[PDB]
Amino acid sequence: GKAFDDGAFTGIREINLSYNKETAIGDFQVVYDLNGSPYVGENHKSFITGFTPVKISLDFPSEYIMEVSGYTGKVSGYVVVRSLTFKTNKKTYGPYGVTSGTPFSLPIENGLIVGFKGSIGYWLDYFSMYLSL
Amino acid sequence: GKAFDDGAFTGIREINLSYNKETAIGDFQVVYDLNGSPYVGENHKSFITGFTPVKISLDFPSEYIMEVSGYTGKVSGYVVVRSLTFKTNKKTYGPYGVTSGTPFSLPIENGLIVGFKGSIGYWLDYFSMYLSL
Amino acid sequence: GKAFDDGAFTGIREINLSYNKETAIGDFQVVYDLNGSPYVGENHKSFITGFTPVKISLDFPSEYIMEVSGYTGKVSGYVVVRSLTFKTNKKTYGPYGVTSGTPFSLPIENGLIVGFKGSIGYWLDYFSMYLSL
Amino acid sequence: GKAFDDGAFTGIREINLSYNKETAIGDFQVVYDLNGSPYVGENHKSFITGFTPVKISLDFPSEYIMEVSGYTGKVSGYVVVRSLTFKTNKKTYGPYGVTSGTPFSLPIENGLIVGFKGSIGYWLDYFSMYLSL
Amino acid sequence: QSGISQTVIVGPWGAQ
Amino acid sequence: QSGISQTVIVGPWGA
Amino acid sequence: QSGISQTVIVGPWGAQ
Amino acid sequence: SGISQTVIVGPWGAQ
Ligand SMILES: OC[C@H]1O[C@@H](O)[C@H](O)[C@@H](O)[C@H]1O
Ligand SMILES: OC[C@H]1O[C@@H](O)[C@H](O)[C@@H](O)[C@H]1O
Ligand SMILES: OC[C@H]1O[C@@H](O)[C@H](O)[C@@H](O)[C@H]1O
Repeated sequence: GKAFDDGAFTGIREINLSYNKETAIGDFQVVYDLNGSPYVGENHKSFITGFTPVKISLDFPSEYIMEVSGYTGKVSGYVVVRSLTFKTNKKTYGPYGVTSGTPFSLPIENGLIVGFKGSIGYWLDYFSMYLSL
Repeated sequence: GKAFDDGAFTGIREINLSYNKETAIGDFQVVYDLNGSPYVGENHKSFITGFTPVKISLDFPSEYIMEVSGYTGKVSGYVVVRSLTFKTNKKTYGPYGVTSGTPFSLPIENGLIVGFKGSIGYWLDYFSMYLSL
Repeated sequence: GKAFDDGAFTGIREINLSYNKETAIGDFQVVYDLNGSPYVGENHKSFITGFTPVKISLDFPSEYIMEVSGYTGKVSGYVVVRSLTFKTNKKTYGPYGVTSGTPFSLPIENGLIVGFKGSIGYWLDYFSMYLSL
Repeated sequence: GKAFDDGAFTGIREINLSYNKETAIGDFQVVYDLNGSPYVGENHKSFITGFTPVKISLDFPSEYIMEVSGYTGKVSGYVVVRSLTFKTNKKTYGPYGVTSGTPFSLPIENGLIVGFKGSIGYWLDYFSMYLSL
Repeated sequence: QSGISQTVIVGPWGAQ
Repeated sequence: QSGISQTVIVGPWGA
Repeated sequence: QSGISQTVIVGPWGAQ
Repeated sequence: SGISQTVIVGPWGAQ
């Protein structure tokens, strides 16, 4: 897939993603906070269409990133991120996608998610998160 | 179980743990680095015996953990840490315990594990890691 | 004067300022690095004119500030920043403005200046710097 | 003189220093906090005697240093730290030494001093501070 | 808020 | 705890 | 070092 | 390297 790297910002305001109930996560885009103002991140798009879109609009700054969890698995021979769940201090957003394969979870006791990087082909191949105090 | 919190240090020199092939992880203790000298962290002991001791002696500072993975699962009705694996830039240590239950994995692209906290009863109930640049 | 706060970025690419030898720093504007892209900070302009403009272009990312120094003094009954000097691992930029009043110096052994905040009226009243690894 | 480097800790509980009202700062020693416990730092000593000792006992953790200031000057042909002042959120300790030469000031809007390094000959030649959130 | 240094903390994995 | 990232800030120098 | 600010990064989860 | 680092300000005094 096509690797992406948004880099580090000061927080998250909104997460826009897409999924397919038979496959995996497709699209991924973030509206970050940049020193008090919204900063619209680049839209990381799947090579294919047919996904259901979701908008996770956070009550920034009181609402924030307390856990990211999901599933990785095999889709048409590829190991990809099949589902994602974003859990805040206020609400649980998800699961989005297919909750099958191997789980992963990143709970946070102290600090914030301030950026995303990874790769997207037909689906979200993998991802990493920038963490800061 | 009895909660513990080692706090933060400048690195990891050694991890001393115990496990039982039938149950879960027992004892847990860390020799940290503190400004270029070793610092022997408190020994966090299980309320029971019958564990196989393990010493993970790191080639500090050139060898450092890049991934911590394992399994969480039910043992006698309690949700505990059943297995642990430590992956460094030089070697893989583990798995120690039972590779049964819910897998978890914490790979690190940038930064270091500099401390551990958690709780131990009959078994290691849970753990968290301090991360620093 | 008018308070300003650029916030935190990935680094510094350019510093634009102005000064007058009889008074103090007039203008202050920074071109930061934001995850590999230049990000033009807001122009913090003096309420007045008659300043000598200065452009400090850094060879980012190899070149970075290792010391900020200067002088504060009373100009027209206000305590302001009369002079600034920026030293990098390459060269010394400045002094810009007369070297008179109370000196200040912020040398850095490890870490980077990642942002500026402060206040500008007729002249730069004061400033602070964001530091990060 | 002889370089020293305490490294990084989790806070400051006490500063033990010595000064001569006609020369400069002599001895310098810090009782650090290390994850909720006192950690007695090494006593960095002058190669000469005749200094007046001073104990700066802080009400840790509610009390913490917000500003370090002082003077650097020439004593017997050597540029040394002639005076030091420590301002906490509760009180001002100092000036200790000689208020002569070139002033310096490190005010902190956000973050904490977590360590000291420097050099001592007959007097404190220089010092640096570790800052952390 | 206090004179105690802070660090990023990830977890817990296991109970609770 | 807040949703805004923090950074060490040194200063101010001036007024 | 370099003029580029650093941040803790966790992952990747998925392929590799 | 496996050694954590910290921001360091200074040195003030002899250079
Ligand atoms: O997303 C799954 C796959 O999608 C394909 O289009 C791409 O060529 C692969 O490298 C992988 O990314
Ligand atoms: O480790 C599993 C369990 O062990 C018990 O001894 C303890 O009382 C429980 O709280 C739980 O920790
Ligand atoms: O710059 C010096 C001064 O400039 C004035 O215009 C302003 O009213 C003052 O508050 C102060 O900023």
